Amino acid sequence: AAAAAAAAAAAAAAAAAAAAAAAAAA
Amino acid sequence: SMVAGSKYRGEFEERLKAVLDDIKNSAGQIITFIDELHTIVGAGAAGNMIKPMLARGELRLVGATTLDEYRKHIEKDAALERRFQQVYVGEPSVEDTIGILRGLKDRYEVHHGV
Amino acid sequence: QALQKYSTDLTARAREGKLDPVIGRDNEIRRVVQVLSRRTKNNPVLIGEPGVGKTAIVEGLAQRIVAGDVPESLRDKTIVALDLGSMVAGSKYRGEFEERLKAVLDDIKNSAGQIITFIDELHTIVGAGAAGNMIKPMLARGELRLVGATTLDEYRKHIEKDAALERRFQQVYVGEPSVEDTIGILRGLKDRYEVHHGVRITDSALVAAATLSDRYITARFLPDKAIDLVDEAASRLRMEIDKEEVGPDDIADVVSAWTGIPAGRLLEGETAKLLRMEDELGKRVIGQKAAVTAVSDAVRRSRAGVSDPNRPTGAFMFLGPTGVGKTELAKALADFLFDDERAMVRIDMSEYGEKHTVARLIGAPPGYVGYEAGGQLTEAVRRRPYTVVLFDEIEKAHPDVFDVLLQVLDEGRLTDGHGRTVDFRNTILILTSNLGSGGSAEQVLAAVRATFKPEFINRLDDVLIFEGLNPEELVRIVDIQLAQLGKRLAQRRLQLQVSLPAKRWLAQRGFDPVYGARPLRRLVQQAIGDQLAKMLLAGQVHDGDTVPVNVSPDADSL
Amino acid sequence: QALQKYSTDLTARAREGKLDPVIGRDNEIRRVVQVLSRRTKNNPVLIGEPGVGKTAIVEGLAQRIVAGDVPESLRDKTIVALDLGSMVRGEFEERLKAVLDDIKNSAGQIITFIDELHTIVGNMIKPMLARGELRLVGATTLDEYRKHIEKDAALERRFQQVYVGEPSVEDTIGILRGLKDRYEVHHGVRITDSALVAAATLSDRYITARFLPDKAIDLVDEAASRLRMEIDKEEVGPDDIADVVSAWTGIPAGRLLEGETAKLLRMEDELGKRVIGQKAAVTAVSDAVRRSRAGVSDPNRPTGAFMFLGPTGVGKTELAKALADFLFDDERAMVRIDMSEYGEKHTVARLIGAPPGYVGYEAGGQLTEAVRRRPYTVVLFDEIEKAHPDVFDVLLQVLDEGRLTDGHGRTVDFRNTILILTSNLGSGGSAEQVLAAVRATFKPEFINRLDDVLIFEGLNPEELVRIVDIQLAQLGKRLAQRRLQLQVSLPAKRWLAQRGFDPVYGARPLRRLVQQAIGDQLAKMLLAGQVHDGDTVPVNVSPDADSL
Ligand SMILES: Nc1ncnc2c1ncn2[C@@H]1O[C@H](COP(=O)(O)OP(=O)(O)OP(O)(O)=S)[C@@H](O)[C@H]1O
Ligand SMILES: Nc1ncnc2c1ncn2[C@@H]1O[C@H](COP(=O)(O)OP(=O)(O)OP(O)(O)=S)[C@@H](O)[C@H]1O
Ligand SMILES: Nc1ncnc2c1ncn2[C@@H]1O[C@H](COP(=O)(O)OP(=O)(O)O)[C@@H](O)[C@H]1O
Ligand SMILES: Nc1ncnc2c1ncn2[C@@H]1O[C@H](COP(=O)(O)OP(=O)(O)O)[C@@H](O)[C@H]1O
Repeated sequence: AAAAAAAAAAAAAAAAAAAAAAAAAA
Repeated sequence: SMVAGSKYRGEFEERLKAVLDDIKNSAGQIITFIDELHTIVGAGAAGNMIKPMLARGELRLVGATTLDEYRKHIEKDAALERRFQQVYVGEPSVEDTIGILRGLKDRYEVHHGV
Repeated sequence: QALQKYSTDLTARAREGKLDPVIGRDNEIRRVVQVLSRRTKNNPVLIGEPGVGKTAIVEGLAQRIVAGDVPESLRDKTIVALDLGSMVAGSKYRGEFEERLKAVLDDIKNSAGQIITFIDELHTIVGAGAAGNMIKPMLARGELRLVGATTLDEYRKHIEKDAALERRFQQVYVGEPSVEDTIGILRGLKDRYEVHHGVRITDSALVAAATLSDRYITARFLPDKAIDLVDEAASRLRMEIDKEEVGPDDIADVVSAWTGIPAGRLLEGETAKLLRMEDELGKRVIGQKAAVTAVSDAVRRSRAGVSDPNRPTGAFMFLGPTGVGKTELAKALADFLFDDERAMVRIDMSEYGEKHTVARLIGAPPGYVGYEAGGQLTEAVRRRPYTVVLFDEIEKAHPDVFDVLLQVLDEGRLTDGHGRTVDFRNTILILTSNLGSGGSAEQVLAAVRATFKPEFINRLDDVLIFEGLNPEELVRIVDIQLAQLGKRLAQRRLQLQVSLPAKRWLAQRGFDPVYGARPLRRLVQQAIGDQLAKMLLAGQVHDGDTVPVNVSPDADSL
Repeated sequence: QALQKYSTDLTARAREGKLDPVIGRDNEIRRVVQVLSRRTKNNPVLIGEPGVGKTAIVEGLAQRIVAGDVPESLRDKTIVALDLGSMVRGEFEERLKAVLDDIKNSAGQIITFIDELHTIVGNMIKPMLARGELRLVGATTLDEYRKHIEKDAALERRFQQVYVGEPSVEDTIGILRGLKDRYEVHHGVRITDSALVAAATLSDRYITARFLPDKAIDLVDEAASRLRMEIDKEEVGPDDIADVVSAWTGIPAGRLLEGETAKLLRMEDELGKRVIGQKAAVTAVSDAVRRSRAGVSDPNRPTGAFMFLGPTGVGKTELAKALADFLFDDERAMVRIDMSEYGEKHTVARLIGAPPGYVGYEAGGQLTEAVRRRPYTVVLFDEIEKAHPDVFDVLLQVLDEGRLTDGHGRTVDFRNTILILTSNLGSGGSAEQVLAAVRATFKPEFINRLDDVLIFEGLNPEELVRIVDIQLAQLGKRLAQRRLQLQVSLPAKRWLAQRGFDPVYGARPLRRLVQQAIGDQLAKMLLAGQVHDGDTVPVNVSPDADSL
C-alpha cells in the first residue's frame, strides 16, 4: 500500500590552487 | 531483472530471499556467475543480506570485474572484501596472440564467406 | 510463537556436533561475562578490525554454555540471532512491519534472561525501517540483552550519529593475536580440514605457513590468513592425485601463484640461469664489467634469502657520462626477470619541477577533483608487488619529491592520501643520473654529495660509476646494430652480407669520445638505410634477393 | 525540558555529588566571571593545550554556583553540557536548528557549553548570538585557533581569550593527592604515599605527547590496573611505577633515577664497546664533557668545543656517533657539514641563509635550519683547513656567544651542543711540528677559545682484529633467516687485516670487503647446493684467497 519514491542528491567537491612565488635571483 | 516493478516496501528483498532459498535447498550444485559485481554494492535505494550466505561457504559465486571499478566500490567496503579471493588475469604476449588467432579463424570463415 | 519462523535457533546447531573447535582466546569471553553480569547497561558490543575473530567469541560462548562450564547466572541460556532480511520481506499494507517487530519485541519480553538476542551487524536496525525509535525505549528496561559485533569504523560512521544510543552500549576491543597464538590456533584446527579433504598434514608444513606469510601480504589479519594457505595446499594436493601429503614446498608454491611473487623454491631450470647470468645479461649490454657483476650479485643475494627483509632488494643508482648504457641496462634486466619489456614502471622525474606535482604519484587528498582516480606510482605496484622501478634523471626533480622518496627507503612502506600503505619490500629501485661529466671520480662524487641529502647515500647500495668507451669495444656494437637492422628486414625477407673491411670501416668512423655510442647508430643509417631506402621503392630490390655491401671511398655502395 | 533527553545537563547533576575535587586554580575562575559579566563580549573561550582540565574549570564554576559565591546579578543560572557527537550532512545542522530554537524558547539562564568549537564554527549562529539571549562558554585548542576562527570568522570580534596554562610540579602533586581518595572504588589497594610524587617525577621526564594533569592519570590508575592480576602486595611501589614506564617505552630499567651522577660516571669503558682504540682520547673526552655539568663556567657557551685531528679511518667520527647515542640518547642526532667548498665570498652565505626574496630561502641555512628543530645535537665540521677566512667570524661567535642569526631573522641557541673541528694534516709528525702547523695555519687567538687538541694515532696490528670481529658480528645477524652460523678462523682473520688497511684512507675498505668475497661465495654455495640449515660454515685460507 506504501511506495518508496527514491530521491536524488547533489555532490560538491572543490579545487585547490597554488601560487608560484618568484625569486629575485641574486 | 531483480529490480523491475519492485516498487513496494518489501518486494526486492523477498525476491532475493526466494532466489537464495532456491540456491540453499540444492545440495552443492549451482555455481552462480555474477558478471560485473560492482552492481551488487547498492541496488537497495538493502542489498546487504549476502554476508551470512557468503560467510558460511554456502554460495559459490564466480564473478569478474575490471581493475579500477574494484577499488572504486569494493575497496571502499572493507568488510565485504575479506570473503573473496583475487585471481589476477594479465595480458597475453604477441606469440600467444598468434596462437589464439589460429583458433578463432573458422568462425570468421563461417559467418563471412572468405 | 512470534519468532519461531523469522529466526532459526543457534545453540541447538552447536549441540549437533557442527561448529568449529575454538580452542584458544579465553580472556575476552570472561571479560564479556564480567561486563554482562551487571544489573543495568549490560548490552555489550564486540568492536575491532575486520577479520581478527568475532564469530569465534560467540561460538566459544555457545560451546561453554553447551559444556555447562559457565558461572551461576549463565546456565542453560539460549542465545538467538534474529535476521533483518526475512522479517522485512512481506510487509506492504501500510503498517505491517511496525506491529510485526512490536510483537517480536513483546515475545522477547516473555522470557527473562534465558533469551539472549545477538544481532549480527547491528547497523541494520538504525535504518531499514522505511526504524530505531521503537526498540529504543525497550532497550533500557533490562528485557533484551543485544549482543552484537561491528567493524571499528562503521560504528563511528553510521551508528554513533545519535548520542542517545551510546547510553545503551559498551565497547569491547578485540586485538589481533600473536604468531605463537596462530600456531596454537592452527594446531587446534588441524582436524576439520583433514576429514573434509582426506589427506594428512606434516607439522613442518603447519609451522612454515604462518612463519612465511608474514613477510608477504599485509592486508588481512592473522587468525585466518594462515588458514587459507593450508586449505589451498590441501586442495592442490587433492588435485595432484586426480608425495601423497602436503609439505613446505606446497605452501611456497601456492603463495608464489597467489599475489605472484616469484620468490619460490629452487626449480632446477633457473639454477643455470641465475649462475650463468653475467653472459645472459651480456647479450645486450656489452662492456661495463664491474657494474654488471655488482647488479648480478645484488639480484643473486635476494634470491638465496640472506639480506634483511626490511629493505628493497636492490635500491641503487648509477651514473657517469652520456650515452654509455645507463638507460639500456635497466631495460635488459627486466627482459629476463619478466620476459616483458613493459611490465616495469618507468616514470620520468624530469617533469616534477614544482612542489605540487608530488600528488600525481601519491594520489589526491580525499574528495577534491580526482579521488576517484588514485595515484600513478602507488596503485601500479600494489596490485603486482614485484616490478622493477626506474627513475630517469633524478637531477631535475624538486627536492620535495625526495622527502616522499625517503621513507620508501629504510622502512619499506609508503603512505598516500588515500589512507593506505604500500610496502616495496622486494622491488628494484634503479636511479639514473648524468651529474657532472667533468671529473673521473672525485669531482662527480663531490657534485653528487652536493646535490642530495647527507644520509640519503648511506641508505643506498653501491653507487656505480661507468667507464668511457674504447675502439676495441666498438666492433661488437656494430655487430649488434647490423644484427638489429637485419632482423628488421626479416618481414620482407631481405638480408645483408657485410664484408669485414666495411665492418671495420664502420668502426673507424664515428669515434667522437664525448658523445658515447649514439653517433654510430645515426652513422649506420646515414650510410646504409638511406641508399637502400631510395633503391627499395624504385623497383630493382625485389624481395628475397639479398644485397652485399662494398667499400667506396667515403660511402659504401650496394 | 524536551531537549534534555537529547542533550545533557550539569546543573541538576551538580547537586548530586558527581563533581571532582577543585583543588588549585582559583584565579582563572575570577577571570572567567570577570569576562562573563559585561555588556558585550560575554562569551569566553578557554584557549590552551588539550588534556589539562578546562572541563574541570567549568565544573568548578558550576560547583561555585550551586553554593553561591558569584554576585547576585548572576544568581541561579543553569548550565548545559552540549552533545558534540550528537550530529556527526542532514544532521550537522538539522537537529542543531531545533536545539537553537529551544534555546530561543528560554528567555533565561540556559548558559551553554560547547567543547572544541573550532570544528563547529558557519554563520547561522551570528544573528542569534549577537542578539543577546545566550552565553556561549567554550573551550578550544591553541593551534586550530590560528586556523578556523580567523578566516571563517564572522563573529571573531565577540570573544575573550582566557589562557589556561600548564601546571607546576607541586600544583600537580596537590591536585593528584586531591584525586587520590576516588580510587578506593574501581580498584582497591592501600595507596603508597611516596609513590604519588615518584610517579609524577618519573612521568615528568620522558612522556611528551601527554600533558602533566592527566599524564599522572596515565600513571597510578594504570599501576593498579595490571595489579588486578594478583587477586586472580596491597601497596603500590616505585617498582610498580618502574615496570609500567619501562615496559612501555622499550628501554631497559638501568637508569630508573639519578641523571647527574649515574650515567655521568658511566662515561667509561662502554665507549670501548663502540670505540676500539684511542684510550687516552676517550679519557680526555670523558674528563672534559663533565666539567660543563658542574655549572662553573658561563651559562651561554657550547657544552664542549673540543676538537681533534690526525689520520683518517681511525674512529675519529666513530667517537662522534659514540657520544650522540649515549649522552643525547639519539642515534641520528649528528650534523656532518663539509667546508670543502668554501673558498669564496658567495659561498659563506649558504651556511646562514639568504635574505627574504633571494635564491636559497625555502631551504634556509645549511647549518641553522637543522639546529632550530632538535637542538640536542652533536655537530661536526669536516676539513676546516681549506676554508676561506670568512667562516671564522661566523664560527667565532658560535664559540663565543650562545646565539646566532639566521636568514629569516629568528634566533638559534647553541648553548647545549658540541662542536668538533676535524682535519687530516699531521699524522707523520709525532706532537711538535703538527701543533706548529696548527699554529701556523690558524690565528693564535683561535686556539685560546677552544678546548683540548687531543691527538690520535695509528692502530695496533693485533688490536685491528677486534674491528673485524665486530664486522663479522654484524655479518652473521643478517643470515638468521637460514639460521646459519659462521666459524671464522684466525689465520684468515689475520689475513683480512693487511689487505684492509691501505694507508691513504685509514681502515675503510671493510664494509665492502666483508661483503664481497665471503657473501658472494656463500651465496653461490646456498643457491647451488652442498650447504643446508644448521651448518657451521668453516672458513680457511687457500694460498691466495680464502676458500670455504
Ligand atoms: N581463537 C580462534 N580459534 C580458531 N578460529 C578462530 C579464532 N578466532 C577467530 N577464528 C576464525 O576467524 C573467523 C571468525 O572471524 P570473523 O568473525 O569472521 O571476523 P569478522 O571481522 O567478524 O568478519 P565477519 O563480520 O564475521 S564476516 C572464523 O573463520 C574462525 O574460525
Ligand atoms: N654497452 C653497450 N652495448 C650496446 N649498446 C650500447 C652500449 N652502450 C650504449 N649503447 C647504445 O647507445 C644508446 C644509449 O642509450 P641510453 O642508455 O638511453 O643513453 P644514456 O647512456 O642513458 O645517456 P643519457 O644521458 O641517459 S640520454 C643505446 O640505444 C644503445 O644502443
Ligand atoms: N582541578 C581539578 N580537579 C579535578 N580534576 C582535574 C582538575 N584539573 C584537571 N583535572 C583532571 O583532568 C580531567 C579533565 O580535563 P579536561 O578539562 O576535560 O581536558 P580536555 O578538555 O583537554 O580533555 C579530569 O578527568 C580530571 O581528573
Ligand atoms: N676503533 C674502531 N671501531 C670501529 N670501527 C673502526 C675503528 N677504527 C676503524 N674502523 C673502521 O673505519 C670506518 C670508520 O672510518 P671513518 O672514521 O669514517 O674515517 P674518516 O677518518 O675518513 O672519517 C668504520 O667503517 C670502521 O669499520
